[PDB]
Order: sequence, then C-alpha cells, then structure tokens
Amino acid sequence: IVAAVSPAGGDFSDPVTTATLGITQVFWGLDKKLAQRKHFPSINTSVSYSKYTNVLNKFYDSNYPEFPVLRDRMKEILSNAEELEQVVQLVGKSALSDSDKITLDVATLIKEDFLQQNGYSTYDAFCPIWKTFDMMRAFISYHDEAQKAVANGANWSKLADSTGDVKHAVSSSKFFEPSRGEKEVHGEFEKLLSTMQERFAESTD
Amino acid sequence: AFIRKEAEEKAKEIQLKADQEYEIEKTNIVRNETNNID
Repeated sequence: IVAAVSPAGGDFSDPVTTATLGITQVFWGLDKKLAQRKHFPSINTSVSYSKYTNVLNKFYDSNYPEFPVLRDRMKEILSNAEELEQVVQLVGKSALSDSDKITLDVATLIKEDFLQQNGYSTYDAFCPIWKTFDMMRAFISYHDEAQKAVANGANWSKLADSTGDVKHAVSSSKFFEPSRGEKEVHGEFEKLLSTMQERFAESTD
Repeated sequence: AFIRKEAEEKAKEIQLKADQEYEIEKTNIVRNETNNID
C-alpha cells in the first residue's frame, strides 16, 4: 500500500499526517528544502523512519549485505554532522577538530554522491541493490581509512590534499554502467584503499 | 647517500610494520571469526 498525503504547507500537524503516521509501519517523508533548490529527491534523515527495518535487515542478510550496519553508521554520521552543523553555525568552522571536520566532509560526500541521484539521468535514474551496497561499503572503507589516517597524526586537510583522486572516484560511482562491471567498482575501491596506503607512504616522508 | 639511507629506513619501517600488521590482523581476524562462529 502506497498512499500520498498532501498536508497544507507540509506540516505534520495536519490531520492527514497524523492519521497516516498512526496506522503505518513505515513512512517515507518528503522535504521541500532540496526540492525548492531543484536538487535531487529530498528526504529528511531526521524524520523518515521505518519499523519494518529489522526484518528488512534480516532479509538483506540473505544477500549477505549489511543494511543495518551501513544505515546506522551513516545515520550516526549524519546526526553527528548535523550537530556539527549546529555548532559551526553557532561559533564557527575554526572551533571544531579534525574528526568533526571529517564527519562534515563525509556528510557532504554522502549528500552529493549518494542520497542525490538524478532521475532524468541515464545512470542515476535507477540504482541496483549491489550498486548501492558497494557504494556504501566503499564509502565506509574510505571513511575508516580516513579515520585511521587521522589517528596516525595527520591533519584532515593534509589528508584531503592527496585524496582528491579518491574523492573524484567516489563521486564518479553514480554513473557506472549496466550489470556488467561491478568488479571494476569493487576493484576501484581496492585501488582506493591502496591509494590510502600510498598516501601513508608519502607522509613518511 | 642520505636519500638512499632514508629510503632504506622507510622501506625497513614499512616491512616491520607489515609483519606487525600481519600478526595483529591474524589475532584480530581470529577473534572476529571466532565471535561470528560463536
């Protein structure tokens, strides 16, 4: 059952929103913030939730994908980056640390290269399960590699200096191709971790 | 001479860190796989 509710001004106080949210085991919300900017499909990470997500994780484990882990990690990164946004908007961008900045940069990367997919495009219009899973996995790998590199005593900016290649590569995973060539993507991720190792070698020195 | 010595030292440190990473990853993967099986 898929039913569209059109509350006045998008307010949850409308009878429609409440009555809908009451009997629903899952709800996908639509935001007018990124829709007004002609940005891709807009969904609130602080609003949209599903109660069927658990059995969905159990079902996604059939493909031996990690739905729950990647989703919780990305949601935590999103919440921490949102709080980081509140703090940066409060004081400034010079009042934060390297890890928080990495969280904000990762938030931007997840915003531009993941949640936003052009429906009019010949690629981003439809995203396969394996494509999104590999994208989230490679994103998590780059995030873990960056977090580990930051723990080695390297600055986030200095780490972001030689990582432009991996960044452009992570942003280029939206186009890709048909079912054939998934190996090229996973391999590109391996080349990304290897690139991280090369950067580590470069740092010393 | 200094370039050669620094390169040799960097490669040596890379090798030591490589072996250390091998043993550490051995213990870690052992614990992780054991946790998965359990």
